[PDB]
Amino acid sequence: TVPTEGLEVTWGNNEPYKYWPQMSTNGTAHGHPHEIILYYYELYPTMTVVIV
Amino acid sequence: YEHVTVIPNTVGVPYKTLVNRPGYSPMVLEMELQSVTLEPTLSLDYITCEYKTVIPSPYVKCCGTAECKDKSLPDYSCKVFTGVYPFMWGGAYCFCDAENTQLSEAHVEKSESCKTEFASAYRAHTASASAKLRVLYQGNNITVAAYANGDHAVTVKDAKFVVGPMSSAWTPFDNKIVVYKGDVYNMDYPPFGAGRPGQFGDIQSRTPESKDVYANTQLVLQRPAAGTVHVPYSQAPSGFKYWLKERGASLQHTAPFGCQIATNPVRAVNCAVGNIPISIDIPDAAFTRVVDAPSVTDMSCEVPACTHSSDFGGVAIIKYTASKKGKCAVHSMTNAVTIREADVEVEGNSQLQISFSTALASAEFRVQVCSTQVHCAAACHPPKDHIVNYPASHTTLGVQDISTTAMSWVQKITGGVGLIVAVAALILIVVLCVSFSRH
Ligand SMILES: *[C@@H]1O[C@H](CO)[C@@H](O)[C@H](O)[C@H]1NC(C)=O
Ligand SMILES: *[C@@H]1O[C@H](CO)[C@@H](O)[C@H](O)[C@H]1NC(C)=O
Repeated sequence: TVPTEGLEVTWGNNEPYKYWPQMSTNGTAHGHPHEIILYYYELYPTMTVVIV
Repeated sequence: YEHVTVIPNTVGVPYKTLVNRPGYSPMVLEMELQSVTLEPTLSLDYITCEYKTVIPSPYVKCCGTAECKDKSLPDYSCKVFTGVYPFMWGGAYCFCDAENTQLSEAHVEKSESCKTEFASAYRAHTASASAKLRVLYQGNNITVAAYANGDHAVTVKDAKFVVGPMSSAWTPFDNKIVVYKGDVYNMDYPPFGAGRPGQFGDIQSRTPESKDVYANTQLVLQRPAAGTVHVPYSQAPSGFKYWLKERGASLQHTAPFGCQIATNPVRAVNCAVGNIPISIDIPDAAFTRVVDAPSVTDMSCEVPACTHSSDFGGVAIIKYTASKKGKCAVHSMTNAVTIREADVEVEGNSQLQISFSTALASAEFRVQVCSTQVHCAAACHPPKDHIVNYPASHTTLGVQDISTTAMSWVQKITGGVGLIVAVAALILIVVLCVSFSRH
């Protein structure tokens, strides 16, 4: 798993790899059904459902 | 004019710092540091190395009983044994049997390997701060090496940069560092002259040339048997030759924030923590007045493609009307979005594109171009891939980021029943105005 901060992984003697997450893919819309909330599970989850 | 600013402490990420000045053509710069180096102090506590147990050939006194001589040796260990009986070429080395005694003595030294191979327990405290940076300065790629104190500044091409002092007092080390030849370890060593048995630092030296040696190994002799003409001893366990196997992991692979560890001298590389203040002094020989600057007007901005990723997130196109042919710069007036291309060529009545990135989907912003403010708006889309191997810190936005018309949605939600409880207060007080006269 990758944190919002980022990962770094070394394999063998070879050169390290860096990794970072995007705003991942998807989940609802700017839609006619209200539904921005699953964009939340896109956009930095597990907090802020405390806010709703 | 001069200018004091703050950039976030990270590598490979440029930053557009504006220089606006009254009555003059503005000038933008871009910061991009390649290595910020934390260099700790150096104070050697003690070297350590692999020891060497030396015994000489053992003394034999038959028809006699030998005895030791006390001597300040590194782990002097002596013993006389009775009842022994050696064997060699011609049987017993001696003639009689029950009186043959053997004197034995053992001591320890350093090795020959301590000249070129050693570990060192080391005392290191709060660091300096060195840095190397690159600026594009009117199309001029300029490197700079500078220390982040406050007076090791730099003059390049009529440009005064001073960096530091670092706000981040955090360090990737402790007060106790052991180092060996390609790595360091944030370890807790035993002090000098109190080395444990069976531990690196059982033998100790202050320099690589200190003949005075501390030892704690217990080379305890044992009893040799009949014919076994030799010296039997309790083996001292090494420090190194299992401490090489009980390394754990170096600080190269457990440092926080991706801090690299170099050597000779040992230093932390790219410790991305916090932020750096940077001051720039550039005098007025380099500026231009606005009468010589091509000023533009009549801008129409639109964003035909925006994708809120960490990459070049979107391309907007803005129509301008230039007064004459020339060069001038662009910059955001909000810290959310950022703009890659610093300055741009303009000629007349034309348009130009610009690449930008952000995090917030409802991209509502303003761009300062060429001493002129322009307003823009769009709604973006999430990117369609999950991972990447490069960040860009426009995304670092709080909880007062800008949502969509979801703002208008939640504005619609907070309808409120204060009006109905207000008419409740009014109906109870019109009960109470039967007699609510002089309270
Ligand atoms: C070899 O060891 C010596 C001993 O300190 C050291 O000075 C030198 O830099 C080392 N050379 C290499 C190539 O490791
Ligand atoms: C300056 O250097 C950077 C990286 O080396 C490069 O991407 C850029 O094109 C250069 N710009 C100029 C004007 O030399």
